This record gives sequence, C-alpha cells and structure tokens, in this order.
Amino acid sequence: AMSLENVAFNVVNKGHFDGQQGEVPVSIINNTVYTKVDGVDVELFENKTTLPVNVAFELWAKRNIKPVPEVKILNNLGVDIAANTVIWDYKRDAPAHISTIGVCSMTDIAKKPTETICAPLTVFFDGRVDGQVDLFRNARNGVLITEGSVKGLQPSVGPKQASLNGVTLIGEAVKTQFNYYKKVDGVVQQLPETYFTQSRNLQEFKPRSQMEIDFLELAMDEFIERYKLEGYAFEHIVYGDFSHSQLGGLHLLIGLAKRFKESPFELEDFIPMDSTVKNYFITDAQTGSSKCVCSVIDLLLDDFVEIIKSQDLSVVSKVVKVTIDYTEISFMLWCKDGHVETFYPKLQ
Amino acid sequence: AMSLENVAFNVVNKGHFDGQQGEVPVSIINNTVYTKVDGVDVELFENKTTLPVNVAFELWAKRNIKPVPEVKILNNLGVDIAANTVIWDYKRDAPAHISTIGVCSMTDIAKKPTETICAPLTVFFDGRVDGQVDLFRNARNGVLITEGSVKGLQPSVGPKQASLNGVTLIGEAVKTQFNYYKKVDGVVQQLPETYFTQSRNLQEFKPRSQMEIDFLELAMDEFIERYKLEGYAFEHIVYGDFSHSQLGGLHLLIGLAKRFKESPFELEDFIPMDSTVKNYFITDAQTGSSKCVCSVIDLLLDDFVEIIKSQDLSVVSKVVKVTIDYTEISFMLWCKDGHVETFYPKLQ
Amino acid sequence: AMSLENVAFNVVNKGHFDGQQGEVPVSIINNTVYTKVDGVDVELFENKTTLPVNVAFELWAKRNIKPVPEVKILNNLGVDIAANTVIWDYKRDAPAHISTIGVCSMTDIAKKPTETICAPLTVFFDGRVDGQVDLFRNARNGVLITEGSVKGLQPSVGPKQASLNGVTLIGEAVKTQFNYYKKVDGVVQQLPETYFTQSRNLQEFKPRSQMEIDFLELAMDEFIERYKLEGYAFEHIVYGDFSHSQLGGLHLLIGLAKRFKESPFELEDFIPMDSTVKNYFITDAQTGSSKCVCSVIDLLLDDFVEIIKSQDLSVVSKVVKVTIDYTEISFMLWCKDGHVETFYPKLQ
Amino acid sequence: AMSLENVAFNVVNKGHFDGQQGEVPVSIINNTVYTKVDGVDVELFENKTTLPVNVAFELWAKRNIKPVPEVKILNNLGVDIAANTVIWDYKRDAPAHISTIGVCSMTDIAKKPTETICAPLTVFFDGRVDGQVDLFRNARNGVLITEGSVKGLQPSVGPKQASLNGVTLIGEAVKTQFNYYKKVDGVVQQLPETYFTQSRNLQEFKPRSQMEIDFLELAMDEFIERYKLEGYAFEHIVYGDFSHSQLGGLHLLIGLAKRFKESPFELEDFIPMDSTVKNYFITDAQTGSSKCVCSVIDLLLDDFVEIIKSQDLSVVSKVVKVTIDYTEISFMLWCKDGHVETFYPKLQ
Amino acid sequence: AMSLENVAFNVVNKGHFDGQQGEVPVSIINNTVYTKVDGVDVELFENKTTLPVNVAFELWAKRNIKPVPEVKILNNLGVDIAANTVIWDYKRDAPAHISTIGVCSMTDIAKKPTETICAPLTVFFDGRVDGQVDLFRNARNGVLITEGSVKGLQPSVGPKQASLNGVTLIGEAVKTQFNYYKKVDGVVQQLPETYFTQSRNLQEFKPRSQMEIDFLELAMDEFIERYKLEGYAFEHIVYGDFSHSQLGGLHLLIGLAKRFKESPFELEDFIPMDSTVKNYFITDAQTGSSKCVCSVIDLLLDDFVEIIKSQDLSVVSKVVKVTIDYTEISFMLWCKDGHVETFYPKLQ
Ligand SMILES: Cn1nc2c(cc1=O)CNCC2
Ligand SMILES: Cn1nc2c(cc1=O)CNCC2
Ligand SMILES: Cn1nc2c(cc1=O)CNCC2
Ligand SMILES: Cn1nc2c(cc1=O)CNCC2
Ligand SMILES: Cn1nc2c(cc1=O)CNCC2
Repeated sequence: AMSLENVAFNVVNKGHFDGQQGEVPVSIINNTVYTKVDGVDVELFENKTTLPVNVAFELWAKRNIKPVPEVKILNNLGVDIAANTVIWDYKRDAPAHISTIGVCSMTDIAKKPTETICAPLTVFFDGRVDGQVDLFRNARNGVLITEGSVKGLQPSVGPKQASLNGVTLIGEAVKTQFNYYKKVDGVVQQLPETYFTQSRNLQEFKPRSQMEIDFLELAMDEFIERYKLEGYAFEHIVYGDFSHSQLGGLHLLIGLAKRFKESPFELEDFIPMDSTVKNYFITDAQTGSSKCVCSVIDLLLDDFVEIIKSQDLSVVSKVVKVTIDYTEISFMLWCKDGHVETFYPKLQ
Repeated sequence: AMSLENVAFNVVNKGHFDGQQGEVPVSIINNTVYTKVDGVDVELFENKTTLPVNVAFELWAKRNIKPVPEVKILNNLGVDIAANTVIWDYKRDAPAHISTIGVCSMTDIAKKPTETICAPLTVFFDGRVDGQVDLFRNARNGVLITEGSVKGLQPSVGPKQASLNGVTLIGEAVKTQFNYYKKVDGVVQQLPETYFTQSRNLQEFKPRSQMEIDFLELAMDEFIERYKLEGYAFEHIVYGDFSHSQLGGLHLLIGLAKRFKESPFELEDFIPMDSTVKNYFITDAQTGSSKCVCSVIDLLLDDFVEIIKSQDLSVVSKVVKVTIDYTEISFMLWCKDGHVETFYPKLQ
Repeated sequence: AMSLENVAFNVVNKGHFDGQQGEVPVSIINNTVYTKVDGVDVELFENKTTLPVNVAFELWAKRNIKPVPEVKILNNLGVDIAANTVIWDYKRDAPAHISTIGVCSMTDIAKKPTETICAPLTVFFDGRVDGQVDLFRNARNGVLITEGSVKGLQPSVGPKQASLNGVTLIGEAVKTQFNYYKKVDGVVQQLPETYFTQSRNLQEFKPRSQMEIDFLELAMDEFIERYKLEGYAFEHIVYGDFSHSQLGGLHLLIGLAKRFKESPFELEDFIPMDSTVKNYFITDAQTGSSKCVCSVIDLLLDDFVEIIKSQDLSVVSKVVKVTIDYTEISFMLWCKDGHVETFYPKLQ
Repeated sequence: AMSLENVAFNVVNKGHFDGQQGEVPVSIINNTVYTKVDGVDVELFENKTTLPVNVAFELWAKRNIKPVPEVKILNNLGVDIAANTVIWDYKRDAPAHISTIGVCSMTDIAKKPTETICAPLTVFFDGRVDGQVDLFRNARNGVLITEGSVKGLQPSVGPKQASLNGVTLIGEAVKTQFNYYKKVDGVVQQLPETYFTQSRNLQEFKPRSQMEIDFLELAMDEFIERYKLEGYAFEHIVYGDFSHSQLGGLHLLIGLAKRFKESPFELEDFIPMDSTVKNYFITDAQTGSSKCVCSVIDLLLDDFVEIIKSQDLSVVSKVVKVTIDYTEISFMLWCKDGHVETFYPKLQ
Repeated sequence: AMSLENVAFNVVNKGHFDGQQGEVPVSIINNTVYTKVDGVDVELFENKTTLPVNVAFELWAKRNIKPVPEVKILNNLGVDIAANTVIWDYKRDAPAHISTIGVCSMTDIAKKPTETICAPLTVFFDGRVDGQVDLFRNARNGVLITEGSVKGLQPSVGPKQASLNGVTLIGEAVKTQFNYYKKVDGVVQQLPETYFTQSRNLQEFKPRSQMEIDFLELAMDEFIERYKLEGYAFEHIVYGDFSHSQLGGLHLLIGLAKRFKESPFELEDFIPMDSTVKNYFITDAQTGSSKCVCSVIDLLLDDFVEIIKSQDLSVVSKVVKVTIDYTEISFMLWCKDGHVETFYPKLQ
C-alpha cells in the first residue's frame, strides 16, 4: 500500500523509508517535495535526477542505509541493478542504477531477482539480507557481497572502505570490508588480483603509511633520495610541474594534497561521478599553470611506487595495464635512456 | 503604487525595500528575478518558496531588517501572522508565515491587524513600531515583543539572542533581548517559566559558562568527577556511544561540538526548519556508528545538568516535561537501580 | 558542423570545446544537460543564464581558457562583445556579453568582427590570437589586449592580475598583465592614469605591501601613529565603527579582512556581479551593527592612503573623482575643522 | 553522425527525419524546441512525453510515416518494441514503446533486432522493409505485418484500417490491411478468430453496412422491428437511456453518433490512450443524464448483433468473453425472463 | 512609470495597454501571468515566446490593435524593427521583431527611431501615427505604410488585406490597403511589380473572382475546357492527384479548399510562421495519399493562370522566379513535349 504521503511520513518520522504506516500532507512544486509543518511548507527533497520528482523521492527514501560498496566498485564489476534495495549515488545525488527490483512500482522491472527479466542483468546481492546468497547462486548474472565465507565460493577481499549514507569510511563499529563474488552467464568468475583506490578528499587528506607521512613532511629531493626514486620522474608525475602554461604531471591525489597545503587550486570535475580514475580541469592559483584534462588517481603511495618500479623502462612509449578496483586501468609509460619521463592514467 | 519594478529598484539601490520611488527593468525566468546591468542579466533573487516568484521576491524585499525573535520562538508561541512586516525564515529561505497584513497585495488578508479576519489569528506585534503595543491591547489573539515595560502588562524575559538578517546573535550595538507577551481569546496569558536554547552552530561553537569550558577541555572521566555527574549517564547522553552500529545518545549540541573537533560526521537535517529540538540522521565518519533519528537540543550544559539532577531516578521509564523556548518538551527518562540509563528529547 | 552532441563530446573528452570530432548521447531536462555514462545520466552543465540551456552550454564549452581581463575591467572599458571567443563571467555563471561573433549560430550577430553590424559595438580583441591586432586597427570601436608593444599604438599597462578559468591571479607560468588599447569612433583613445583594485577575497586575504602587513598586525592606534594618519578618520573609514545600530564606515576590503579574523559577519551581495566598487548589506555577528548599503573597494592600503592624503580638507562636503580600473569612481568627502569625518565610494 | 541540429534541419527541410546532411540553429526552452527563422524563434516541437525534450523530438522526427498498425492492435498483440522504426502514438503524443532498436542513441537498447537483448522482447517487424521478414523468422519473439503471402507461414487477416501520420484510414492509394504473424519463444502462433473495432470518430462517423445505414436513418422502433432485435435491450445498450440521472447503456459508438446528430454531449477521455474499449465520463447536454464510466466500443453494428444473438440468455449475470482486436474483451451480460437487460464491455 | 502591475491593470480594464494609471495584484507561475479576482487567480497571459514571461506579457499588451501589414509582407520587405509599436505575430504567438523602439525598457534598443542605433535597421513606420511619415523621410533604412499620397514619393499599392488583432481581412469599416514605401541607405527604392497572396483559410475559403467561383462549382474537366487550360497540368498542380501513395501536386490553396468540401485531410504545419509559401505534411484521409513537404501558396486562381500561361514550356526543368508579396519566389517548372508536367513553389 505504497504512496507519496506514506513515503513522506516515513521520511519525517523515521529519517528515511522504514515500512511504517501513516501519511503526511505533501505538495510537489516543480522538482521539490514539501510537507506542511506549523502551517508552512518545509522542503523534504530536491530532485537532482532525470526521474520524475515523486519517483526519485521514493527511491531516495528507500536508499540503503547500511555500509555499501562505493558506486565506482559496483560500476567496475558491471552491476546493472540492485536486488530489493536502492544504492544511492551521493556524488550524482541520484540512484546508482536506472531500474529497481521490489522497490518502487514506477521503476520496478520485477518484484524478485528470480524473474526472467533479471537473468541477463548483473544483479547486486547483499549476503547481509536473508536469502540473498541463495538468490546469487540461482542468478545467471550477479555480484555478491558478504561479511564471511560462502560454502564453496572462492572470495575476493574487497576494499577496507565502504559508503555509509554518502560517507566513505573504514568501519570500526560496522563492517565495511566485504567478500566479493561475481557471476557471468551462470558461471562464477574469478575476480582478478587488484589494487584499491583509497577514496580520500583533498581537504581532509590523511597519510595511511610511513612513506605517505614522509611524502607530506619531507622536501621533494630528500623524499626521492630516501625511497630511492631517482629516475622515476616523481618530480613530474607526483609532485607536479607548475613552471609552464601547461601543468605537468600531478596524477596522484597525495601530490595534489601536498600542493593544496601551500597554495590553492581549482579542480573542475567536468564528469561528476564516482570513478577509479578522475579527470579534472585544473588551474593552479599561485602560478596560473593549467591542464584541461588532468587524470588523478588516489592510490596509496607505496602501491604507486610498486607499480612504477615493476615496469620495464627500456621502451619509448607503451601501455601499462594495472588492475585497480577490479578494473583494468591503462597507463601511458614514456621512457628515455632507461629513466621515466612520464607515467599517467591514459586518457581514452 | 507597488510594483515588481519598484521592488527591484529598492533592492538594487537600498539593499531591500525602503519605500523609495523608482523602477528598474526586470526579467522573470522560471523562479529567478533578474535585472539588466551593463547589458547583461544579474540575478536579484532565487525563489526557494512555494509562493509565485514575484510574490516571494516582494516578501523577501519587505523582510524585517531589525533583530527579530527566532522563528522557533514565534512558532512555540503560536504566531500565525505578523503585523505590517515579514519575518523571513532564513533556515527555509521563505516567509515564516503564509499570509501578510499590510505588506503585499497578493498575500494580504487585511491591511491593518484591526480587521475582523485577524481576530482569530495570533498576530505578531513589535513594540518598537509606533502604535503596535496598542494594537496588541486591542487584538483578540497576539504575541508582543518590547524593549521595555508596558504599563500593567506582566513581562516574560525572552532569550538574550535574536535573528538580525539571518544572523543569530546577542546584541551589543542593538537590543536582542525582548519582553514577551501573549494573548489568547482577548485574555493576556501568563507565559511559563522557561529555559532557552542557545542557538549555536557546530562549526562555530563557543562555551558560555565555566562548566562548558571544562566539558570541551577536560577528558570525559575527569569532567564527570569534577561536576559530580556519576550515575547520570553523561557518557551515553552527552558524550555519545560510538562503539555499536547504532549511535548511542548524543542529544546535546555541546557533545556533538566536542566530537566534531576530533572526528567529522554527517548530520542530515531531514526536516530543515528552525526548532527547539532538531532531528538529524547522523553518521560518524570515524567509526561508522549511525542513527536515523538523533534528537539534538542546544541547552547550556549547566541547564541540562540542572534538569537531569532534578528528576526522580526510581522509575524504569517516564515522560519528563521541560519548558524550553516557551514550549513543553517531552523527554524520555530511563533508569535502573537509582541511576540514569538514558535521557532524550522524546521522538513523537 | 556544430551540434549539441559534438559540444558534449568535447566537454566529456577535452574538458571544454576543442574543435574535436565526435558525438555523445545527450539529454536535456529543464535547465540541465546530461550525458549517459555506464547506463546513468551524469550532469555536464546547469544553466544559470537567461539564454536557452543548449545555447548557454555551448557558450560555456567555448569559454576562453587563457588568462583574460576580469569582467569589471571589460565593463569599465565599455566592452559590448568579444571577437571569436566567449568571456565567461564566473561571478554570474553566465557569458559576460549578450551576443557573440564567430562562436555559436544562436548568439552570433556576425561571423567576423569586420561585418558592419560590429562597427558601432566595442569589440574585445586579443593580440595573442593571430590577426586580432589588425582587426582592432580596422574596427570602428574596440578594446585590445596584448602581451607586448604594437607599432605606433601607445599602451596602457593594465592590472597585474587576470582571470584564468574563474581564478583571479597574478601569473608566474603565464602572462596576466596586458597592454590595453581602446578605440571610440575610429579614434584610438588615450586611456587615463588609473589605480587598480587588488581583487582579493575576504577568506584568503594576503597583504601586498609593508603598510598592509602593519595594518593587519598592529593595533589601530599604533598603526595610525606609525603612518601619520591622525585626522584622516581611518578609525571610521577603514577599521569600521561597530558601536551603533548603523555600522560606520568599513569601505576598504583590508578593514573587513582584519575584522574577519576576530569576528564573523554576513556580507549580502545583493547585485552579484564583478565591479570596481561592490555594495553589500553587512551584518556584524558580534555586535549586531548593520548597514543596508556598505560600499567596499579593494584598493592597496598605500593607494587608498595616497588618495585621501591628496585631498583638500577645507570643505564640508564634496565629490572626489578617482580613476580606478579605468573608470571614474566618485567618493564623498566629508570634513570638519581641517580633519576627515568620512570618505566613501558614493552610492548612486 | 546524429545531432539535435541535424534532426531539426531534417524537420525544417523534409517535414520529418530523412537522413539528410545539414544543421539549423536550435534553442531548447523548457519542453519546446525552436529554430531561428528570419531572426525570430519558430516552434518545431512541444514535448508532451515523459522523455527529455531533445530525445522525444528525435523520436517524433524519426516516426514511421507509412500506414502502420494502430497502437491498440500492437498492444493487444504484446508488442514491446519496434525494429528500426518509431511507432508514434498520436493519441498520447508520445512514442508507443519505451525503447528503440537502431533509431536514437539515447533510447536504443540495440542497433539490430538480432542482438540477444531483443530475443525475449516481442519485436515489431514490417515486411515492407527489406530483410524484416527474415529477421522475424530468426527472432525468438515478434509480430510481423506483410502486404502479401509469406512462404510456409499461415496468415491472419488484420483490420482494413491502419494509422498514417495519426489519421486512421482504409487505404485507397496505399495498402492498410496487413497479414499478421506472431511468434512466442521461437514458435509461430496460431492467431485467434477475432472481431475488429472500426476506429471511427463521433464527428465524422460513416456507416459501413446496410444495417448501419438503417440504424442512423430509421427510428428506434422500426429499426428493432426490421432486424428482429426485440428482447435484446438495444433501446438501453445502443440507443441509450437519457430519462434518469444515470445515463443508461450507450456502449456502441454508432449509438453515440446517432445521438450526436440531434444533441451534443461531453465525453471525458480520463485515460487518453488507444484501446479496444474506451472509457468516458459522459454528460448529455440536453437532459443532464450522466455516467462516470461509460465503456464504449466501436464495433460494426452487424458484428455486435452477431455477438449478442450468440449468447445464452437464461442466466441473471455472467461474463462473456469476445476476441476483439486479438485481445480478450470481457462483457457483462445481464438477463431476466429470457431477455437481455444490459450487455456492456466489463469495467475491471 | 511602467510596471508589471500597471500593464496587468490595463489588460484587465482596457483589454490591452492603454496608458492608464492603476495596479492590480499579479502572480507569475512558470510562463503564465495571473491576477486575483474575487479571491481566486485568473489567467491573463500564457507565454508562448522565448522572451521572459513578464517581458512577453508587456509586449503583447502593447501590441498594435489597428489593421497592420501581415508579418509575411514585413519580413519580405526586410523589416527589422517597428517604430514605437509592437507588431504581434499571431501565427507564432510572439512579437514579430526581436527588439523595440519606445515600447518596453527590457526590449528597447532606443526610445526614438532617430537614434543612431536605428539608422542601419529597416524601421517600420506607420503614416497613420503623427510624425511617422517625417521620421521615414529622415531614416536611413525603413518601410512606410500610408492610407493616402505622400508628396514627392511614388507609392506601391500593397495588398487589399491587413491583420487586425490576428484576423486577416479586407476592411469595410477600416482601411487595410496601404501605400508602401521603402528606403535603403537613405535612397527611396522603386518597389517591384508584385503579385499578392490572398491569405485565405481552408475552413472559410471564399472565391474572389468569376474563375474562382467556376473552379469551386464546376467539375475538373469542364473547368479546364472553359478556361482553355489543356496541357497546363491543372489536374495535377491545382486539383491534386490522390491515386498514388505520394500525393501529387496540390500547391494552390483553392485546390485544397475544393478537396476539403468533399473529404478531410491533415495539414501538418511543421514550421508554424507567416510566409508567402507554406509547407505542410499532408495526409488525405479518404485515400491515404500523403506528401512530407507539400508547398502551398494562396494565389488568386486568375493570377496563377497568368503566371503559368506566361512561361516557356520547351525545357525539361527550370527555375521560374515570381515576385509575390514583394519577395522573389522560385518555382520549379517541369515540362515534356510542350506541355506542363508540374509547377510548384521550389523547396530550397
Ligand atoms: C596488492 N597488489 N595488487 C596487484 C598486484 C600486486 C600487489 O601487491 C599486481 N598488479 C595487479 C594487482
Ligand atoms: C531558568 N530556569 N527555567 C525553568 C526551571 C528552572 C530554572 O532555573 C524549571 N523548569 C522549567 C523552566
Ligand atoms: C598609480 N597612480 N594612479 C593614479 C594617480 C596617482 C598614482 O600614483 C592619480 N589619480 C588617478 C590614478
Ligand atoms: C440488476 N442489475 N444489476 C447491475 C447491472 C444491471 C442490472 O440489471 C449493471 N451493473 C452492475 C449491477
Ligand atoms: C521527371 N520529373 N522529376 C521530378 C519532378 C517532376 C517530374 O516530372 C518533381 N520533383 C523533382 C523530380
């Protein structure tokens, strides 16, 4: 007995949809949902999606409020739809997926992931919900997350961090590190060995190793001497070159964080969505050095050092493929006389 | 001789409506009011209200620019409408009241509060405006604020703070502490003895007593020992419990401010309006501890200590009613073996 | 072969329009442009202009990404249109000019600035683009910027700072100080001797002289004694008077920056656009001192001292005209007994 | 190399999308597409769909301009999608289907109906397009229309009429009567014996038999005597009873057409879509007789007489199922003492 | 002292803008202007233009309510702007021109047509307004209409019909036939010999000659015999060929009017604007004969006969240029063995 007024009642009284009975007066004007409180209209939701306002309001109310995989992981694993939940994309302020299963009558393609319409779609299953591990076993295509072992299913240990109501975090009171499983055409797929992006912010950047503490504290030349990085072009790739009109390198988030402490800069997120590699139009405020497309990845500095130190430096230019967040990331490696000139996540 | 172009002229030249003569070219497109400056359109106002764009623009231009009672106080006193002014609600970016008296032809129910349509409504009167004290005396229902004594009318000393153009402050150059009076059905009502909320922000929180300085500076155990708060569950209620998936307690703003200095958190204001008790969907970023409905009140720590220390702790569960901002706030008091387990502003 | 899908392709792949071939699927809903990525819609642009959404999207994509004069300089020089580029106004999130020349078929009045429709308009020319110095020579009306000398054309050295993708900066890796030239009715005009505004922010304010370091570090009385400013009303004009309900003086940005370090305040930008003199409705949060129209100018303190010390202080009230950013700024000078009472950028 | 500007160029020059090269300037404002002609904006399309304005404009431009089956026939046959065409629904001013195959990049689920995504969907194939008969033979699910015989496949003769640019007609210069074929899970179905609705208008109603000429020309009693319809309640069912507050019967379009010649009436199409049975809220203007839900079907009078004369009239109330337009239509048959009381297309 | 409220007051009381003092309460919601009457909102104007709603409302209120030249005549004469009036385009529900002179502060480029901004624009002058004949004499570019002779200037007799509040008519109580004059670069032009379109409707078509009475009354073969039109393909061009899937000919409005009496048809006006030649996507309802682009012109049958009988019929295909409504209309003339095959207004 789903309704707009019942969804709004749950939002007002429970902070989100919680299956409670009740109705509150609602008014819809343009792309905003309001409710009357003390005689005046109070905004409950502003539709930033391409779905109708009342439909997006119901999907947002029915969002998953447990720690869930970050949308970039779900996209890299080919997830098309979620089973009986909504994975809300807080970077886009929209549902991560077009359709639903057992959530909302307007967006539902099926009520259960067992319907034949779900067979060709990669359905997201959550082992924390009763019967979802078994639904994954019977699904033709799907991705499963669990907190423990599944009998006979070989696990892939995912990232330490998960998204809880839009906050990316490594859980202390809740579990955020899941076992990951994937099935393509009825066959459980071996997830590849992968690095993970650290999902940090530029404003609240914190080092997660002794090498990252030394990058942020030590000067460029003493850091490169301490970690034996001579000939690996860290001056260009990680630190960044701000001497010319075109900004050189600056592809690691830690390098942007070190620069951010000294001088500010504009990072234009021209495709605003969660992704393993992010592209920004950067403008350095101190120098005026800029780059239209500056690919940035948040790898742990130790992981980036391991990647670049494991490459053959005897070829002028080559594509280096590295698995990060379960996806193959192509990097462009440019060398000269046995030393690195540049290394960057290749712009497609 | 009111007009859209005249309202816009006053906004451009005087910063708000100031009864001046003149007109500027205006363009309305969707919910925004623009004016032509140097050949280009410059935004003057974005309608975030449920009123028509030109009507909301005129009410915002005609907003009260003197320190006025915060909307939560006006709502707790049952204020329906203001006399010949607009109380702008800066938390909702909308007028605090549906209708006006002597302000705008589109929203006016009357030109003077003496019209019979105003008799059943609780009209807000401001003693700082000539003839408004007398209009309150003749009103059937109303709320009056004054800077001094009114002959024969027993005053209620309101909060130290008032809102001046959306800034809540305790006035030094202006008076913000008013005498409050209320009339229901022609009869002046005795306003109850009340506590006041402190109206502080989490980002700019400042202690307003020696006990509040000690809460923020001292460790949990030495503070509870110094102020003899053993057995009053301050560890749960004020400090907050972040060890389980459900966030425990955290109902006093000062407790959130102390936590905010160490680790950040998301506070989702799902009913965004000014109220004595606020409800937030909180997510602790450090631990992942969360609570869908976490009621928070900004009381002075000394006032909260006085409330909890004045309760009988011999009953398992009971409703404790405390007058705060002239309204009765129900608190849920849970005890065991003569000690507090929890105390929180009861979720309705 | 211009198209919406081609503009969006360039934005997605190049960060802006870069003349590349290709098309991406686009969806327009209301005032927002989206593109499909991984099956979901991702916002590329939100129209904040009065132009149609697809037209504004194309003008924003075709924005000048080289350091350009700040819109206030272009407006003060009478610039109506740009030659074969779009000067994007980042303070208004809109094009600085109504029409274009050789940019977009919907906004174009001409394809080349040589068309007779451009003769009466003051066209902006950029000497950094091939053939634009010659187009200025043949234009009836225009403004030219160059990085070096133009044979026979007497230059005017502009401000040190320029806007690069909305970031105002003094270039280190790029040139931001241009030579300025102007022509009215076929005749090259002598640009007047002028002061320049410093274009600083209140949050990131940095002193640019020893006098500005002393203003921010020294107490009011020792600063006024050190720089011999007794009788020049700096206590009122620069420091500001917060003792009465009406805020006194506070017309220099450096004075607001000094106050901002101690106590916060609301600055309501009621005409949000780039201008030499800005008008704000200010509310001091500490005292409650407020002013509906507080004119603020960001001059270097040394420049403001030179202006006020070069005035005759023997008249009660007079208009003082000072050239700032190539425009004549009227100031109101009020004196008594040979001393300054107030000096402010005159409210029109 | 599809684009908004190219789609508009085709609309302007060819009256619809015709694969021609070219671009015209376009402006999108709200839900309307305009083009500049002689300096002014001219409306090309108003979006009445739930799709984004530019997407709906492209689907409308790419509509099928050949006589196609009426949407009610396609829906009754379970058609989900069309192969490389858009069946435009002129009753809804929207595409008849959610997705496309080889039409528009925004709505396409596949470029060819041979893609595995199309296998479970009932794809509409048109034998008039080269290779579509063979695509139907290889499709798992589909509906095929042809103008002549298909080797091996036994045909179902469809209705005489088809929709050509929203005009339902029986072709004289073009063929509108198609052979219909259908496959479910790779098996060619035996389409059932079916009646067809005549798809006539109330304003331009024309009789299509000698019995229909006699219904419109003769008086009620002489018509019922001539065709031996005594005891079949035609006075109620077809002619209509306007003597009570509730309008009696009036379920055949021919009966409404006969009434329309004498007196007018309001027919409120509360679910505006193409369907075998239509429901209207009818108000007779002459008498004031009204009915909230008056089901109307346009059957040939001879076909309706054959249906009612082939029923058992010995039961008080029963559901009578009739295959009309290939779908099962339920009728409610009410009898008393061997005579009809009422017979109507069941409201369910 | 122009205002939204004053424009609305005039609309309500005078039926249009009439320079009366007064103000009525107005509400703007989306693209509609409302006024409060007896407590409820009543729609005054729905914006169908690309201008802001309040600007379009004011231009519509300030529309010319005297018989004015039809927009197609003004466009063909190169009219850019009107002098101190608004020519409302009722076919587009929008102003015929982008800018105004002395009408509305938002659209005005000048207050008088004597301003230098108006010199290069072809300004429309109306001799019925005092001083406009003299303003035309002093204008560099312009078009003048008069009811009588102008000393020294030789006139061009325009069409009999004019538009009065959107009704095209030949005046009986008012004069609608104007003398036309035109100046280009200060020189009075010699307007060319021109035919005029008759501007008739299909639903209210009336013959305006004995030949037109005979076309509508006589049969095809006796009409062609009476007016000696054998070999001129009137069977195809004027009568229309409905025997094939592609509708043949049907380019004269009189031919469509004759067909309309017998059978109905859909005329899709895909570029809805006033033009000498109109293009329609036609669908004949009786036969199903259709044509995507069917150019239609409303010439007097005698004028069309004179044009086709004055052509050389010895070439297979050629462009025939005819001055109609002062513009050059291209026709395509196809011949074979000395006889016409087709003649149509060229689609270009
Ligand atoms: C943690 N980790 N991940 C990977 C590899 C080595 C490693 O230590 C090798 N490249 C792909 C993924
Ligand atoms: C300041 N203050 N206010 C109140 C009470 C005691 C007190 O000291 C008693 N509870 C209600 C209100
Ligand atoms: C740098 N500078 N500019 C000006 C003046 C003196 C000066 O030193 C005189 N007033 C107008 C402009
Ligand atoms: C007795 N009787 N009852 C009904 C109907 C016809 C009738 O004769 C038709 N609608 C449902 C109820
Ligand atoms: C032979 N022939 N060709 C054409 C036309 C008439 C004709 O007779 C008219 N449209 C263009 C092509």
